[PDB]
Amino acid sequence: SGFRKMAFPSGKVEGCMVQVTCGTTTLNGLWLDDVVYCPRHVICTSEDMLNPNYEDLLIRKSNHNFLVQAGNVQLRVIGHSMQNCVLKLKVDTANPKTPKYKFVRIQPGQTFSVLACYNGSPSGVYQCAMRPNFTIKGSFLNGSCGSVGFNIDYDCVSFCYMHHMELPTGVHAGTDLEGNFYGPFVDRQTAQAAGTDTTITVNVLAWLYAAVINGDRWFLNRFTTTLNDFNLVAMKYNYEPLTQDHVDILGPLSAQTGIAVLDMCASLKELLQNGMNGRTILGSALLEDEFTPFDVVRQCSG
Amino acid sequence: SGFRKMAFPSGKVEGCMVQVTCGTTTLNGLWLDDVVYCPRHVICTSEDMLNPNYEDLLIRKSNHNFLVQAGNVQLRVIGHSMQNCVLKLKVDTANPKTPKYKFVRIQPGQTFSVLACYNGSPSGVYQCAMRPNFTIKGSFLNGSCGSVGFNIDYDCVSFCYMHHMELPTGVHAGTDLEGNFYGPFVDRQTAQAAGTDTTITVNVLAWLYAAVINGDRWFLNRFTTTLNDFNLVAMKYNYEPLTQDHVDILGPLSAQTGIAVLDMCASLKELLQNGMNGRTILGSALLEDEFTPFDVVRQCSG
Ligand SMILES: *[C@@H](O)c1csc(N(C)c2ccccc2)n1
Ligand SMILES: *[C@@H](O)c1csc(N(C)c2ccccc2)n1
Repeated sequence: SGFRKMAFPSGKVEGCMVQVTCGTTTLNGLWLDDVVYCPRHVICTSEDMLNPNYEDLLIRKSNHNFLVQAGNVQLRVIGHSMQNCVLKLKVDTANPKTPKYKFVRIQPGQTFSVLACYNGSPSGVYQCAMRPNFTIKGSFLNGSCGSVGFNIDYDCVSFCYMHHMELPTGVHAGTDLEGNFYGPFVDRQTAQAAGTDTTITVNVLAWLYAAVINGDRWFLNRFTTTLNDFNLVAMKYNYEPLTQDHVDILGPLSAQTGIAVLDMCASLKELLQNGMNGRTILGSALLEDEFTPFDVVRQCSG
Repeated sequence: SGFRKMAFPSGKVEGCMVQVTCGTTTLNGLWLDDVVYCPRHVICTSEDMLNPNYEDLLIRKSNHNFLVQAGNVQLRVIGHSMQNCVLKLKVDTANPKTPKYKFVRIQPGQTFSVLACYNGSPSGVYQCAMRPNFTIKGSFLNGSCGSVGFNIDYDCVSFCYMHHMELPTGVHAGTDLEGNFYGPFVDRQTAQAAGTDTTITVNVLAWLYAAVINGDRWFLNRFTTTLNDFNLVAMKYNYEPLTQDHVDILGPLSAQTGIAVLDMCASLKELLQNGMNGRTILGSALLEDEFTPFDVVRQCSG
């Protein structure tokens, strides 16, 4: 029992992290087979950011402009190319610690672990979610560019996020590993800001199911509701619509607790209308939406 | 910017985890140099737990009673001994992945990362604190016995916790790596229960400082207070006393934000008297006490 913001073990990823320097810019890269992947921002200066032409900035560079450091060992760059917002630096050595891996793109509402890194050295590991507005609420300082997000299934690392920047509200934006931003954000200097955000309803439901599995039940009730009447109330509280698919995905949790999905919705509605009246759920005084149904099963079941 | 429950990267620890079987009991062990460390509970059955004599149970065992599995490779046990509540199984092979390490014992109020493990395979990594009542609020299922807690400084793993069991309230109890329980808990079947718990005041203060560093400031006020008048109120709210030492340890955070420690106490007092009035601090509606002053500096400063 117990319910924590639990990341994947980070080892397979730590063995791929490297330091990439170009000019006076240092940041992190990801070293898989004989390629290192990193934000293209590495070829810019401060004054370049106001409107860079990256195709331009790159053609004026050479392999020798890029220093790659893996631990101590210098890696020799033998090729460079841009892929959307990432660079790919071909190097003369394949990473011996390359795991089985895939580059996936996730959806808003899905979670992943982040290995924050500085100068090629991993500093910490946490879990977060892609928000509906394609930001994440990360924890990142200067130098963290190129830190990666991931999920692990069996021995296979699904890399899903590369870190690029912090927006004015203090939230974070980045790309998939093919260099395509999550959300309408650009790697240039702009008044760009996170769009309006919502609560991930299906996740809140999944977390209510975690809480019941962990013996908190005070918020349960004998009421039920229609999907439609539920969504009427969720809309009112800036919660995302719940769909039949989400109802179906909650099925195993509903069967394991014998609470019907729509009964759990009835509970949520009342929590939205009445608040908590000073109690908590899994150590929280707020409704938590950063755990997927998969997260709950994996942690409350194995 | 951003503020997360951030664990240490778990890699150095994942390379030490192994599976230990004796009889029909399987659990985890920690493989450092040519020793594997594991809970002594591994030599018991269900019916042994009612009052085991472990000195007895152990003398009736042999090296061949203990199967150690590291990944695939079988490890050969060439020696066994008990040390308080842990066993030490000498094996014929030193772990090539042994990091620099130390066995430390922590205090109530200090944090550490946990690598939950099942059958020798790491499943996830999270951060928690030793509570004032020497429990932790972990997230552990059947099979998790022997999972370890740790802190990492430079390349040196300070192992501080080995997991042994879950108490009736759903919280967790275990030992240091020399086999000495944290708190008044025993590895036998007893009506044993967590004692009364308190809030770690110094940590709450440290987290208020994190929040200011991250631009939440609504809870600040122009008041101050005495240490004595503060502790009068903290006592009333089941918060631990704050000491001069804690005031001194908060000094760098106070200097970095220019809020005096005692001014921050004045803020906390008002939050304890008035509640939050529906706002939040670093995404929380509660006062959070699982980050030390060290945690905040390391994460808001590097
Ligand atoms: C590190 O990968 C990276 C890419 S974009 C960026 N910064 C600091 C930036 C500069 C100016 C405007 C937006 C973003 N960091
Ligand atoms: C796994 O290390 C371990 C040691 S104590 C324990 N259990 C399940 C237990 C059984 C009976 C009374 C208290 C604790 N697990």
